[PDB]
Amino acid sequence: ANPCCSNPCQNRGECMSTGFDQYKCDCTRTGFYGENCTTPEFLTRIKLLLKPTPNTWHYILTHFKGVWNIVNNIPFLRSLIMKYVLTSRSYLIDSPPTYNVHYGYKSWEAFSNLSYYTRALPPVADDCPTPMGVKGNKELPDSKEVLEKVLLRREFIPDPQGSNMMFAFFAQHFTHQFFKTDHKRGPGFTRGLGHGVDLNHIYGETLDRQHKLRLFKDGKLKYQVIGGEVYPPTVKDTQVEMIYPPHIPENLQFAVGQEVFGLVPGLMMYATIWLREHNRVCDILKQEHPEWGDEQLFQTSRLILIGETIKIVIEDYVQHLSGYHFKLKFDPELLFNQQFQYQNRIASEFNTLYHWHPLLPDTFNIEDQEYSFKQFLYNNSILLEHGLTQFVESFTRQIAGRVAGGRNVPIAVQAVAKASIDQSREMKYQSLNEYRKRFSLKPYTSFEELTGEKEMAAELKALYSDIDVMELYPALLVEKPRPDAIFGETMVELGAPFSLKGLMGNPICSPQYWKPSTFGGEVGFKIINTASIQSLICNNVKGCPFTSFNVQ
Amino acid sequence: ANPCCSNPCQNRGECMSTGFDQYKCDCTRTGFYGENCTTPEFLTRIKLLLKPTPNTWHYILTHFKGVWNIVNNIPFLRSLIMKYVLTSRSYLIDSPPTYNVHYGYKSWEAFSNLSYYTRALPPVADDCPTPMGVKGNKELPDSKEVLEKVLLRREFIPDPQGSNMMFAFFAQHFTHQFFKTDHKRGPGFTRGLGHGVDLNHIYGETLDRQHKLRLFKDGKLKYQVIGGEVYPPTVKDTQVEMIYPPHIPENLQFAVGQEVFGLVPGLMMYATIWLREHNRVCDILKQEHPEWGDEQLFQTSRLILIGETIKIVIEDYVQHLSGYHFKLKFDPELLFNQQFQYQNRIASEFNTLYHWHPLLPDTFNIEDQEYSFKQFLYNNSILLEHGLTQFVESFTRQIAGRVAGGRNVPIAVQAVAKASIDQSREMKYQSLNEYRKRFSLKPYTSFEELTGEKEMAAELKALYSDIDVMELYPALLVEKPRPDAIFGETMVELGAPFSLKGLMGNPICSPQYWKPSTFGGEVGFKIINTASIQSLICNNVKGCPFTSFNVQ
Ligand SMILES: *[C@@H]1O[C@H](CO)[C@@H](O[C@@H]2O[C@H](CO)[C@@H](O)[C@H](O)[C@H]2NC(C)=O)[C@H](O)[C@H]1NC(C)=O
Ligand SMILES: *[C@@H]1O[C@H](CO)[C@@H](O[C@@H]2O[C@H](CO)[C@@H](O)[C@H](O)[C@H]2NC(C)=O)[C@H](O)[C@H]1NC(C)=O
Ligand SMILES: CCCCCCCCO[C@@H]1O[C@H](CO)[C@@H](O)[C@H](O)[C@H]1O
Ligand SMILES: CCCCCCCCO[C@@H]1O[C@H](CO)[C@@H](O)[C@H](O)[C@H]1O
Ligand SMILES: Cc1ccc(Nc2c(F)cccc2Cl)c(CC(=O)O)c1
Ligand SMILES: Cc1ccc(Nc2c(F)cccc2Cl)c(CC(=O)O)c1
Ligand SMILES: *[C@@H]1O[C@H](CO)[C@@H](O)[C@H](O)[C@H]1NC(C)=O
Ligand SMILES: *[C@@H]1O[C@H](CO)[C@@H](O)[C@H](O)[C@H]1NC(C)=O
Ligand SMILES: *[C@@H]1O[C@H](CO)[C@@H](O)[C@H](O)[C@H]1NC(C)=O
Ligand SMILES: *[C@@H]1O[C@H](CO)[C@@H](O)[C@H](O)[C@H]1NC(C)=O
Repeated sequence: ANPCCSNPCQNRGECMSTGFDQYKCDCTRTGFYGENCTTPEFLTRIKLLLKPTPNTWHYILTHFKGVWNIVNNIPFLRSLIMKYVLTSRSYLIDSPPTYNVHYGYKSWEAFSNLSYYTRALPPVADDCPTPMGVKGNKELPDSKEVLEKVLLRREFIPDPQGSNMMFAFFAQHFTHQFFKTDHKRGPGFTRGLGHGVDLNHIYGETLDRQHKLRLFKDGKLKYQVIGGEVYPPTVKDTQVEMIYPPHIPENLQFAVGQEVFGLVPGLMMYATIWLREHNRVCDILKQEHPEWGDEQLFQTSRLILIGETIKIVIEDYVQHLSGYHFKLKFDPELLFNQQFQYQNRIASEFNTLYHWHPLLPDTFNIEDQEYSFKQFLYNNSILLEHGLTQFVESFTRQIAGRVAGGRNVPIAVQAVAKASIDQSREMKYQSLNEYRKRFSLKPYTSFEELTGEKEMAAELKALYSDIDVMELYPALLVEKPRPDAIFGETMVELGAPFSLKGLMGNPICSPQYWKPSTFGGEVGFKIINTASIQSLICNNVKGCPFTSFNVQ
Repeated sequence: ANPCCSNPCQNRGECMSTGFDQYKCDCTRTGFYGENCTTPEFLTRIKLLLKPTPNTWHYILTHFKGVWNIVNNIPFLRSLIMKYVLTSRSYLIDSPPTYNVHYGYKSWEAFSNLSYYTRALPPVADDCPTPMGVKGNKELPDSKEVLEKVLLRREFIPDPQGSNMMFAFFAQHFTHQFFKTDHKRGPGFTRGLGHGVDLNHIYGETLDRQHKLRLFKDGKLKYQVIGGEVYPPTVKDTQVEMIYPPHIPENLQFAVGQEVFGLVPGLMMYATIWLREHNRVCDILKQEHPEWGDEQLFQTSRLILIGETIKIVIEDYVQHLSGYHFKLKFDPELLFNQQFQYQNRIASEFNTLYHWHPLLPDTFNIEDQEYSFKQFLYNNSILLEHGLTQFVESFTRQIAGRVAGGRNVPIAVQAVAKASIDQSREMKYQSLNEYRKRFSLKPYTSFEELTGEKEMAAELKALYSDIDVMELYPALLVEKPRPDAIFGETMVELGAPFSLKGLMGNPICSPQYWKPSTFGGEVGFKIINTASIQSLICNNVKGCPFTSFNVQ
């Protein structure tokens, strides 16, 4: 078998075979040399001594709030820190991208083919003795066993950071513009050829789909009026394809950019909000540009809403789950004097640690009503019944589950959680420890250290036997939560590089785009730089209800 | 009507309408302020004073050969200048790309849609009074008039720099991997979705086409043996589509990556050479990696040949036409400490100024034979007759015409030259002077200054009346050539940024790719770093005839 199967190369060295039973490690620019790139250079020895731990950084950013209250009001220093936050995370990601599910080596097929999710780590070779190379048994433990024992939800474990359902459905709505798996090809394939925040979940993946959804007047998208409230148009009125149970009434078959956003009314809520936001920016742009035609009013409104998205995600969405007292900042001009690639390819592993199944409640509580999963699914009549106002007010109050910590996956979606385990195996994922070393983390030495707890850790040791054979996805949902937080170390340290790269690696953040003229002047430019989840609801949702990603 | 038709904004400022008859210029990071971005900042005033002219740079690099002979042997200094050569040219190009033929403003359609050629300058609005904006008459002069008078070839004007037919057909073969116009859509559209050097003109634009051309054993491409000589396979044996006169025998219908390379036997020569080179590198990679399968031997051989191409282009191809005594250097490690986007998008204007029609001779001289255009076109039996050896030996001897200077377009291809004039008009190109200011050149003040001569300059003034209405493409072929050179100032200053960006903006030049493991070891890695047009022929062409881009 592959002499590279054992995963010998350390510190991001690359293993190439030099015979049937021989390998060589390429230690090019890894700060290490030696057979498996383990002998550190003198400057590397220094850096290794001087960088503190992720757990060290998290403590500082989650404490000393009073001194952060000072830092948050010193522009240069605030800009200085955010500059290091952006830069230091963005060396973890290969750009241009390297591997995918079919190529454990760099190739033009891997690079050029955009139908692929890329890969932070190359897939385990198909001729390897074990599913993880050389370690463990011939076959990995039963997914159903792992699922039931340490993953499935017994009693509801609420998020200590106080995440609500506004946060839950945002994450679902937001990330599904680039998490569009091509099931007809496999789990390692995406239909999101934009590979980032293009808002195709609002406008459409293709130009053909977009023109069906557009009104072709004043740059607006088509809509319908029900009960005096603005909602998306219908599938019959537009003939864009949507995924629905064939028993759904025609007037309830809404048509939006993403074809699956009819799944849950939570997605259709944001889909309605973000649609209203488009036709609001259009009105503002026509207010300043009466000379503009429909085509330019649309394209400009799109770029603005893209910036609005990134703005909200950083200073509202990421701000919340980080639990940082340091107040984040969406500002592309911090990267202009830095080496940064304005491009991004979505990774399979980033879609993997995004399966925040524990974030889903047991019932969906709206106004004075508790809906089961069976009642909520594909039921937009719920949305028409309460309206967006009562929807936001309710979802801002209902709390979401804890992702990390173990045993919090709602049993309604058990099959989906078991699929995440199965698909990651099918895509020949490397072990948890290999992904930790990949992101400069220290390999867990025991299952107990992973959980900071004895019960589940004993369950896991009976299943996997060896800590170096533990799988990535189940480890995330059981990892010892950070203190009073929603995630563990591995979730944040792996997901943060993937996230800030897809956001800042957007063409509108590049110096040639990041300028008032691109967005229709200072008026349109302001819309982006002052964007927030509160004003997004205040502007589009009737009555302007208070909203947040946190419960009061 | 559009207030920005007059092209008011200077120094790369962007024009935006602020009313039906009102405009605003965005002077963001242009080094200028004021109404049309013309008031220079103090540091800009300094740089403007200290920045030498392009003609100043050209004289230095084309003189002091003895002192350059010293510079060429001092690695650091040699690395130092090339670093400035790469960097200083690569700020002229927008990256990520901005405009295309349909969008004179930044938009997501312009950025995401890869079917478009991008645009250095946005197209003139469709509602502008004149085809150039506001200057000139209602209609531009007759293309046939311009063509016949100053463009068409009277007596053959040989290239002073001594370009041969090896250089002419290389340029045609090389640049046609990203110059694949989608005529079904229009001149502003490309079928080259790779938008760079992907060698799809050898392997294929699509994965489907590639698999038809591969042998699927040892990573090699399919071929046939005629007269003991290796040639491309046939259309019947592979069923890849090729463009042929349906009167062509079946054994003469060769199948290569690019579907039009059956046009002239000069293209079919390199297509045969570059095919032989593939199955030569495969044998070497199998020599080092007997454990490798067909798929990896192919993908690795492609990446190497990609590097081989870039290597040859810089240090042989660009080296020649530059006429520099300074010896160029293909070395990606010069950009690692520099801000550089490893991405590229092809521009309509770059395809325009690469219509080197004057480079084409009156007859095609092989061995002791002189072929007309009518005899050469679609006649591969010429290639079988003389073989590659006699093909290279002859083409290295035959000289090519002078591009700039005026009146050197062979009349046999006059319609192609008239198409270049027409297409540029159809694509709403801005004037010559607007493209010069765009690339920091000084606007020509008279037609004579442009020609450095009186007669063509008068014929041109009778046609266009005003120098600010002169078109880009005809200006290139009549421009006052540099001292005993093939081009004028505008050709080099516009084309050099476009070229070095598409070359270095290749993923294999990125730090994560540029390492021995990517190319199968140090044996494969050296193949790239030692690549040259001489060894490319020596290795693949029988007898190893001396070859160059210059006549002896
Ligand atoms: C990207 O890769 C996928 C998978 O290798 C390609 O999809 C295959 O395309 C061939 C071409 O005809 C088909 O025969 C296969 O059935 C396809 N397989 C799957 C799983 O889709 C895809 O064509 C590639 N994309 C590009 C642009 O080359
Ligand atoms: C890129 O833009 C071109 C031109 O706008 C698109 O081509 C058009 O596509 C629509 C979609 O159905 C067709 O109805 C038109 O006939 C096409 N016109 C031309 C001239 O080709 C193309 O689809 C766009 N590409 C992408 C990926 O969106
Ligand atoms: C300037 C103040 C520096 C304090 C740094 C905090 C160091 C303690 O940080 C600790 O790191 C541990 C490592 O696993 C974690 O388990 C703990 O949760 C965390 O408190
Ligand atoms: C060592 C410094 C020598 C200065 C070299 C530049 C001066 C001569 O350069 C001249 O510049 C003109 C445009 O600028 C061109 O028309 C001439 O052909 C070119 O020779
Ligand atoms: C899987 C994951 C991991 C981390 C984050 N956000 C985040 C974080 F939680 C801490 C520090 C930085 C960032 Cl960008 C996020 C949020 C997101 O970018 O969608 C997801
Ligand atoms: C239209 C054009 C302009 C310039 C060049 N090469 C070139 C040159 F001619 C002088 C200095 C640098 C470079 Cl990269 C070339 C040759 C090429 O890179 O294909 C074409
Ligand atoms: C790592 O290097 C050591 C010696 O430095 C060698 O014995 C070993 O085989 C290498 N690989 C692994 C996976 O340990
Ligand atoms: C949809 O929601 C409504 C409440 O508005 C509920 O009465 C109905 O039963 C739901 N549909 C299904 C199929 O459960
Ligand atoms: C440039 O600015 C001047 C004043 O600074 C103004 O009169 C003129 O209209 C502007 N545009 C052009 C094309 O000159
Ligand atoms: C093709 O070239 C051959 C010379 O090898 C010549 O005899 C023949 O006439 C040419 N074909 C045509 C159609 O002119």
